[PDB]
Amino acid sequence: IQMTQSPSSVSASVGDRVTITCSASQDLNWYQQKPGKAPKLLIYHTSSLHSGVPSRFSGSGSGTDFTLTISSLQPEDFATYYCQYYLLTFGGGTKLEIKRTVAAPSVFIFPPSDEQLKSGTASVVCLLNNFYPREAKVQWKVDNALQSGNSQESVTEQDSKDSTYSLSSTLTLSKADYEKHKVYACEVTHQGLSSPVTKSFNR
Amino acid sequence: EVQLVQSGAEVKKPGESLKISCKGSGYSFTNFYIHWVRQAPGQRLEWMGSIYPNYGDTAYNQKFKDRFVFSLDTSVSTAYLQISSLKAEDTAVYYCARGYSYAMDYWGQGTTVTVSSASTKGPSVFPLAPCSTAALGCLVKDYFPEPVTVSWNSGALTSGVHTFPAVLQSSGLYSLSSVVTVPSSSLKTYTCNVDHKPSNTKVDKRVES
Amino acid sequence: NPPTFSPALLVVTEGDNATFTCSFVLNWYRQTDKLAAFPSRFRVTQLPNGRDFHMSVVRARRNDSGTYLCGAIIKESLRAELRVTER
Repeated sequence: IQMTQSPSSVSASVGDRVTITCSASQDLNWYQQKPGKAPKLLIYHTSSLHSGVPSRFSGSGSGTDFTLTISSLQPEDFATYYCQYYLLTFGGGTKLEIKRTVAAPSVFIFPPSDEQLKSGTASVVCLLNNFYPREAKVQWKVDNALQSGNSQESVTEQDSKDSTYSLSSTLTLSKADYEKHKVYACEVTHQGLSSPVTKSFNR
Repeated sequence: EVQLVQSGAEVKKPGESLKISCKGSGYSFTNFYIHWVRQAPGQRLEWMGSIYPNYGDTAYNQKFKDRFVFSLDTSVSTAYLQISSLKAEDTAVYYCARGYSYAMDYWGQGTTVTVSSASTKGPSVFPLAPCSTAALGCLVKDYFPEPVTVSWNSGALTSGVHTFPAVLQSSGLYSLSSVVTVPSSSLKTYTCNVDHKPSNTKVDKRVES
Repeated sequence: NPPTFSPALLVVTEGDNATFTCSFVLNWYRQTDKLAAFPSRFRVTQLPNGRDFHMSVVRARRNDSGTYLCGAIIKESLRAELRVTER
């Protein structure tokens, strides 16, 4: 009773055919969920379409393998899809994103403000703007010392206009430790970049 | 016509109790199962359990056994999810769903549950500015609880604006950043409008390059 | 718009009638095995509104326990469970 949903993420264009698979180890339902919204039932009994589901969604099953197929992608179909079997159990989920060309991120760094420094805390922000694919890595360095555990980041949803992602990382230090160092930098690695890009400033 | 409406967001302390309501309309409430699903922030869906409005048939995922309890109100057509001995790991979005023993065909809009030791705190808005594309923004730091709305120039500026999802810091407070990319030649005033309803905090921050 | 089969769970005692409702040729199924059709112990009755149909099991037996559904021809409904407890 162990199901594996593959792949973890799919990138495709409007009009393509996408196949999502859920395979067991030894009927199935399919659900669709958009960011910040409740899931919707798509397929039940492996291949029956729920009320209101367009016919471009179809499911099939042969023993231990089950597939969800979307024949011609529409703009409304980009979301996360879950398979569910029966105790009920959902699969790992499959995020369907929009395909586009590789775009390197535009990197910016922001020093802490004088107003925040007067409160006793220093936050340093590194912006990665409009990149694709979503895989990106940010490394904070303070006087060539790699920082870990003192930074947090978040990524926006895929943009509705250019289908890119943006990332914002925040490095937070105390005012005392911030004043004892000079060079603050974030190094960005992305397959759209020829080499790791570093943006820095001097305190 | 088939609607499941859930109660509003819940902000509780570790160790308190809460009961989410789930009222179904447009169908005979006594003829369908009520399932409960939990989705932690940025995670997958996980089935918590189900309960039937008759005969006392309940099913529980072994992880949500003795600390999560399902209740029902047939004459008013309302389902209940009560959670006692609240813990910080219970912060998630909880869905109630109409359905059968094996499927969930109609879902409620969901209820966001936040459990933290932090209290209602207004945010501090700090500028994000450098020392031919330029970038500036605002840092909305240390507020509780969610959410915060951010606009630029009273909403007139929307293109190139990125408002990032908030992160939960180790102190139990949230932190958010919102940026905008403009031509370097335009540096011509940019002001972020931050609104935090639970703290009654409204801030307009001019970002100077 | 497939039909809707309810109640999702019906528990009756042996001897009484087990009545389901199918809302939408309409076929009553229990693989699927056809029980009755609109237009033995399995009878289908159309309700006054014409859109709902009573699917009753007259004098339900213990072995009638199982999963049931209705289909319109072949769009099927969800599966409801019937339990017949001993007496």
